[PDB]
Amino acid sequence: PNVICDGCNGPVVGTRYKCSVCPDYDLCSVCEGKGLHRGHTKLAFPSP
Amino acid sequence: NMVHPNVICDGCNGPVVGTRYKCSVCPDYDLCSVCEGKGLHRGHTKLAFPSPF
Amino acid sequence: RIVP
Ligand SMILES: [Zn+2]
Ligand SMILES: [Zn+2]
Ligand SMILES: [Zn+2]
Ligand SMILES: [Zn+2]
Repeated sequence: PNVICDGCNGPVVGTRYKCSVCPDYDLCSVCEGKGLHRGHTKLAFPSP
Repeated sequence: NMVHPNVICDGCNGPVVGTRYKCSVCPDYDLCSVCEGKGLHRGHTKLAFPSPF
Repeated sequence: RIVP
């Protein structure tokens, strides 16, 4: 289901980091590691 | 990066400095960003809190 | 965990 990282525009595999504030915003684990969008609390969701 | 007070990491037993990865499912389980980055506890949804306040 |  078409989830693309809003940090680097790459794929979101393993943990998805969904912003809790900004409507349709997600990060890969790398962009989360790197500290992009670090102002907002995120929900971490396991990938299938 | 700030220290999340009275929070210890359940991956490495260190402090939680910067983003706190608090499990939503378990009552009392937390990862520092290094233990989160290593893929510990990936079966449960978490809240990622960039700072204590 | 919390160490209160
Ligand atoms: Zn946001
Ligand atoms: Zn990314
Ligand atoms: Zn740790
Ligand atoms: Zn848990």
